[PDB]
Amino acid sequence: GKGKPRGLNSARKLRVHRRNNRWAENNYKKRLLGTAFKSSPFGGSSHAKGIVLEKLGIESKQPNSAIRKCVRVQLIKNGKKVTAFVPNDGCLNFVDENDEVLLAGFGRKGKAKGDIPGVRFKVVKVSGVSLLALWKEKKEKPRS
Amino acid sequence: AKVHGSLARAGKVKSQTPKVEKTEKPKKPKGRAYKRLLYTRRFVNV
Amino acid sequence: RSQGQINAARRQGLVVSVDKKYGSTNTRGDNEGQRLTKVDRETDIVKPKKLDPNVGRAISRARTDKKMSQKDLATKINEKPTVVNDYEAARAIPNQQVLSKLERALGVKLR
Amino acid sequence: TRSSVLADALNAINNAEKTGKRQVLIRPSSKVIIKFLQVMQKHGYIGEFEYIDDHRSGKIVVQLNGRLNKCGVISPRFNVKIGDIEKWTANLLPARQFGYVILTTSAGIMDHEEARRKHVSGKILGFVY
RNA sequence: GGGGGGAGUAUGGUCGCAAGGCUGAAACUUAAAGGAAUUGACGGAAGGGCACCACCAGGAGUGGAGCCUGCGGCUUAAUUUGA
RNA sequence: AAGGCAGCAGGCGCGCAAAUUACCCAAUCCUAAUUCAGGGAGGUAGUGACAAUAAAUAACGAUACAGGGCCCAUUCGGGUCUUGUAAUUGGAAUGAGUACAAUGUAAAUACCUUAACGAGGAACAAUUGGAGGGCAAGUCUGGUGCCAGCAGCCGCGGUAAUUCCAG
RNA sequence: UUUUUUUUUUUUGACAAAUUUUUUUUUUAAACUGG
Repeated sequence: GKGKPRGLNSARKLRVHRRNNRWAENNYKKRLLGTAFKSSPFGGSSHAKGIVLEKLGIESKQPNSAIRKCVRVQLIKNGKKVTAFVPNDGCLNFVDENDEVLLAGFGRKGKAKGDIPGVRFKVVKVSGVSLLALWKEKKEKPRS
Repeated sequence: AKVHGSLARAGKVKSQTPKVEKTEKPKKPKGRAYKRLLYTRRFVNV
Repeated sequence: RSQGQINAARRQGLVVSVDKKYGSTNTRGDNEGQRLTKVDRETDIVKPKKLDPNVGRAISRARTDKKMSQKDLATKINEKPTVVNDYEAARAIPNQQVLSKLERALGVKLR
Repeated sequence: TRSSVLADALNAINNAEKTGKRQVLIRPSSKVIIKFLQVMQKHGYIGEFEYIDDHRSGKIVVQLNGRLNKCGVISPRFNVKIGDIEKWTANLLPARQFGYVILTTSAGIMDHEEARRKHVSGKILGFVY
């Protein structure tokens, strides 16, 4: 019974059958296809630096009705263009075009977060200092 | 519309908050002495 | 109560009164928690700490006519500006925590 | 087809303890079933059993006395080193202080307890409690 | 077989003057999609009753006319306003 | 004509991403014709919140109001039982540091010792995230009004926001 | 003498977005002499 072989000389069948059914797993495939290297915008890295191209306003999806104040960024090491959310209020004033921001993942390991559609990234540092410091008036943005 | 978002009013609430300064208070004890304050203040029933 | 005996009575015994308090930790004190049972079991009407006869009239002027407004005064004691309004002349049931913050924020020593 | 006659015999016994019967009839019978029933008998898990002699393979009628919760077979007959026996008794016995795992050593078919004091090991057949 | 999509799509192979089968991804996107049952509500579903705020058989009409009386609209310094 | 730092130190570049162009053969050992010379092997120090261990930021005291329940009660009182708020004071102890010395060491630095200074809220002042649920902790106040924003997830915000910005 | 036995159907399209949320309180009836 039970649909799998059980004989003592049948380890090859069980081992090859486990191998074939491992591919249905989401993260086993990405570990063995190298999807992080080839397909992901960051090259399988926690962080990446970029260059700001434009300020964006993205409508929040239902049932929220705000404007999310994100930016469009082009990375240095890849040249790819990603959209990154700019956190709590006034920070879009602290970011401008061509500030060489630093980016991180947005929490959900390659997925969008909250009511923002199609943004997988956030800004951490702008002009090389912080956003927490600039928001809390602990540091000052360099004159550029 | 469905093309742009109005980026004009970023920071419109933090700018207009009627700010008030943190009042100076006596400092609280630190380290093992803070667990004294904590774990008597939660058990004052004599 | 407060360090008068709770260290002196702890001479190598370490357990007398180590039970847990009521357990709110931000909801206000139980200064009337005893009176709440008495008004519950007594099957008639009882008068709830009737009025503020002169602590209303005299202390409204000493607090507020000095510099301040009730909209300002209720903001530093963290109550709604109608709470101080009914502490002005009459029409309140005075509780201890509100009347204590009323005293320590503006100094006048009438309880 | 029939792959192991020991599994059929222990299924037959286990089904009749559940229903409330006091006897089974198993068919066919082998030396392995005879020895497995003899180990069950000496620990008091079953009563008397009689072997009917066909000329084919024989049948057994086994008298049941309650007090049996499960008799099961382990297929395949895994090889068990002498240090792996407490990994099996922990797995498929209800407590550490009754129940037996029947093995097949070169010293013969025997339960795990007196395989230990004989200091032998081998393949696993099953369990009773 | 291993959440729902993207998608039985793309690419390569194969079966090939055909439709098309077989094998078969990924990027990206998404907080549910789904199964079984419960209580309501609903049906241009059924069965059993009931009502002149339903009909049938009729009566008196109202809608047509003049007026006076509320409402809308328009006007107005305001034509106070609710429904 | 000359070259090969994936030796040591350093520079440029690359990047999310990584230290001083320092001192010495005194230890560990290696080589040589060799006890002696040599060794960026190696050791010492600098940078270093990669990780790991131990554990300062205070300890004893003295001093008071405001209630509430119940009891006895004249009504003026106690006489318990508990609730909160501090607020003014005193002598004691110590190292974080500044350092004679000695110790440490190839020579130093530092540690371990130790003369002399070194605590009263103004400092010798602990932060980082949170307070709807998961998940411990406010239905307190001011501002905003589906805006700003929060929110890993469910959700919050359209004029009484326990969820944003503040105290 | 199983014996009873209502035959039917023209047309009826649509209705924007968000929402309505409930927790288990008594820790309080605890006071007595030794002469």
